[PDB]
Amino acid sequence: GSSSQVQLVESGGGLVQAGGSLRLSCAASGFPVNLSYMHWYRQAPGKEREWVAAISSWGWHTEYADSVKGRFTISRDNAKNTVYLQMNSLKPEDTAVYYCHVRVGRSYFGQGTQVSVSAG
Amino acid sequence: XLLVTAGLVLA
Amino acid sequence: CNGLKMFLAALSLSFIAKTLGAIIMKSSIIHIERRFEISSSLVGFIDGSFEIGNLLVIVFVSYFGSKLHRPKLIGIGCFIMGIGGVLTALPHFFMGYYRYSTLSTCSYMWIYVFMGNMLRGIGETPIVPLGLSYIDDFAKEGHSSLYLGILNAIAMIGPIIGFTLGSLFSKMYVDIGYVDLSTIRITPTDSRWVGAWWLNFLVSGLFSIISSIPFFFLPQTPNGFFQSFKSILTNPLYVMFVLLTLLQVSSYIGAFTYVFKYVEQQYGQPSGVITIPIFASGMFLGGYIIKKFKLNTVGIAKFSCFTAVMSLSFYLLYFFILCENKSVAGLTMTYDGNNPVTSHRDVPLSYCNSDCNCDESQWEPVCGNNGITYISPCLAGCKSSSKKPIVFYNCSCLEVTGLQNRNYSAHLGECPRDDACTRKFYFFVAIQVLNLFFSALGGTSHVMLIVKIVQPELKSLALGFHSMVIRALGGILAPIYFGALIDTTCIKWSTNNCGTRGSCRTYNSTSFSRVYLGLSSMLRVSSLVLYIILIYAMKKKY
Repeated sequence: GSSSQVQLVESGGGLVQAGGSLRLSCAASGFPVNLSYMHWYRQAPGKEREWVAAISSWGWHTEYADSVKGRFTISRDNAKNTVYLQMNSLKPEDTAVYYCHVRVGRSYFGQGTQVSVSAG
Repeated sequence: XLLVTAGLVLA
Repeated sequence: CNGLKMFLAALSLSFIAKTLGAIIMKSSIIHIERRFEISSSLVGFIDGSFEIGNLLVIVFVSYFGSKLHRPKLIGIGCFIMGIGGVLTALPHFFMGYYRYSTLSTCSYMWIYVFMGNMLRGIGETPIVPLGLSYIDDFAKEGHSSLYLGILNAIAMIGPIIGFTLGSLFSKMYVDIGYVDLSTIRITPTDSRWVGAWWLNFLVSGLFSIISSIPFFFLPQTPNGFFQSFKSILTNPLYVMFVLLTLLQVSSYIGAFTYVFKYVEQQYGQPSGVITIPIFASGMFLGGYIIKKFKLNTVGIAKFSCFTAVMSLSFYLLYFFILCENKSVAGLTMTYDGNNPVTSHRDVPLSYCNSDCNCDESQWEPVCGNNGITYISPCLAGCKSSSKKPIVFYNCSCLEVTGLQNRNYSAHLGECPRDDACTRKFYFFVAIQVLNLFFSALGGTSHVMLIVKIVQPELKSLALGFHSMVIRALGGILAPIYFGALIDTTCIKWSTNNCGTRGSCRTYNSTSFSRVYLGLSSMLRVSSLVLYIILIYAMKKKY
């Protein structure tokens, strides 16, 4: 792996209405992120980084938050090398920006787009 | 030395 | 330096590395257990992985390594130890952030660590037989026991560095260098704290790599398995000495594992500035007695037997310095303060604490002004309590002849005994210092005799098989059977939240003293009998 650092880019952010569904993805470029746990945090306006999801090296062990449990889903894709975040049965408390995190050696964070939801 | 184990290969 | 002293410098550095690796393994186990969220059986399997990986390959490397380039294989093994030390700290580097979140009135990353322990087992394989054979085959006659005393003295530097770096690296957070330290809400006294366990294994791994550096720059000379194993095993003096040193080392291991619990039950003190230089001076003094006096083979054997006689002669004086039985209500006598009990199993309740509806299995020791310890403040009759000072007011389970002041003013914890057996505790630690000094004068003779008993072509195989018996049946099963014969004398069993095997809180101190001194004393007496048989048959042979 002849690379400088790990670039994290995420996709699938946008506007949702009521208790709908959404599908986020985060692909990593650079060093191989296959051995690394890959995390998904949440930044609300006016609060710090709330932890939401985590996925293992092979996706064997899944960690979920106690506030969002049973409705979120995180998975891997080793050939595409992209983590997947299914998000169903929405609430208005999830109006935030969602961040992608990997730790190949040093901590790395993503850009993140708005995962703002509507109230209905 | 202290300790537990022994040996005496250590301590 | 004539080149061979460079090998002694490299072997001292490798002994410092392996002692450091053992102290870092025994020190940072609770941080690994809290961080990886694994159970007690899983973390015990991690802790026993090192003994599995050492014991699987010790006899094959100690046989096949003696014919080959010995310090190159010691450097390869120390490099394998460094690779395992880096690999143990490697699960910190890619799992992300660590996440952590009584008045008494009347998840699969650990296999990395497992493989690192197996690699560190290989890292403790080739050092102790092969290079010691390289000491005996190439140093001058009589100088080898002085070198053994020197390297066993320098190998005590490693636990000091291990204690200092373990305490210093357990002081700060596990994620130092990644987070802001002002955001941490927890203390090192908090139950959710995880210290920097990875820094311990990183210093251990890199110091093992630097100890693997100078072995490749040393020359080879300064100037079947089954038939050889049969020739080792059918030697009667060797297998008698191995069973002898197994009994003596098993007595040492079952002694010093539970000395501090014996202090906590018998002499009442909770649990080494002077002790480690005493042990280092004992090893160097024993090496200087073997070097200076020009002792032969049976002379070294009688010197080890004389140190065993001297150590047992002070070891048998532990029986006469016993303190009295502690006074506890509900375990050694009834709650009312009048009548003893026949047994501690399912004691009846008294009239004073019948109204007190607390848990009888709950353990929180208190004592009154009468010197009788109570197992809980609810069963002591104390109904109100104050705060930084400790006071339990209006206790009703202390029956006297109408004294008004003798109904309150009780603190928590086990309050200490009389001043008559504090001096006996000082006598106990002085005689323990003398016994450990005579065990250090025993010391290098156990290693030094083996290379003179067996054939000169099979010294490393004899050292490997002796390491198998000493590390296997002494290092593992002997804490199990001393644990069984010590925990058979528990008096208050703790009801755990999960199931059985809870740590019992207090003991029956005379019975636990009798069994703990008796099993180790009978083991040392049978070992001394096997010395007397060994001296008689060994003078018959020589």
